[PDB]
Amino acid sequence: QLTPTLVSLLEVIEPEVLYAGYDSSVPDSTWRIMTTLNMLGGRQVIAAVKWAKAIPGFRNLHLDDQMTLLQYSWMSLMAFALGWRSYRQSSANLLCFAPDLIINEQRMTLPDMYDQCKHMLYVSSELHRLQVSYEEYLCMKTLLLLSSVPKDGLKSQELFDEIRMTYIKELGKAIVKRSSQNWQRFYQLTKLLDSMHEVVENLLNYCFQTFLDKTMSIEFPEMLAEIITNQIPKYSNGNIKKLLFHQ
Amino acid sequence: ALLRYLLDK
Ligand SMILES: C[C@@H]1C[C@H]2[C@@H]3CCC4=CC(=O)C=C[C@]4(C)[C@@]3(F)[C@@H](O)C[C@]2(C)[C@@]1(O)C(=O)CO
Repeated sequence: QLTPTLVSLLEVIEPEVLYAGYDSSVPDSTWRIMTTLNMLGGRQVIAAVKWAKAIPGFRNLHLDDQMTLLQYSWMSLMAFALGWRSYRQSSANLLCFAPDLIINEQRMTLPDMYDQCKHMLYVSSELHRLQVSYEEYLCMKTLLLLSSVPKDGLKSQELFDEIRMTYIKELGKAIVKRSSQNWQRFYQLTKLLDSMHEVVENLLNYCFQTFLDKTMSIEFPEMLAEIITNQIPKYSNGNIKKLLFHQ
Repeated sequence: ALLRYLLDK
């Protein structure tokens, strides 16, 4: 394949699912779960960073750049992967957060549960609608890391773009495998990385209240603290840029 | 913060 593929790469650099560490037995509790996802979130995040530095060209960007990129698209990446996991078999749409923390028919019936899962289901249901191959998923996964930037680019913009494209190219080769009007297939996928922007949005709107109100009783690991705290009134000043494909 | 130590460690 003209030696190691940048694709067959991310595939091995792709992280390994974590366990919620949920108790189950004690009847389910809405926040008992949410608060259980969050703890888990921070780990995936952390695991994501390691996954990022592990990408070609990433370590190369100016650190402050690398530092904000993740800062933005952590949500976006957290949700895209999960969609995959649910899509992986959960025909009942079941939200699969961990190999031990899945959200079934009736777990979904819980208080203000479906009220937010509906968004996450969007993905998997969408991914399932486009039968995305693990290859394409990997490549898009990476491209979501670049879904949004400042408003004034980065100390390594030139680089950043340089890289980005190469993946937009790696994704092409990805779609290729399996021809004809491949160009439409490309379109559909491409319009879904843009969809994520709204997705990643509603999630923040729900995540910030819950992160704020202690009349909720939900807890976040420190990881997401620095990360949330920061990004909050921050991006809420239109100081960021949600990168698109189609306007 | 730690995000940076993790990033640059
Ligand atoms: C819907 C929002 C957004 C949610 C996150 C969406 C992305 C994600 C994917 C996973 O594979 C594991 C955990 C996380 C990282 C998450 F699921 C939890 O942290 C809980 C969360 C903040 C949320 O439920 C809350 O508002 C909790 O209060």
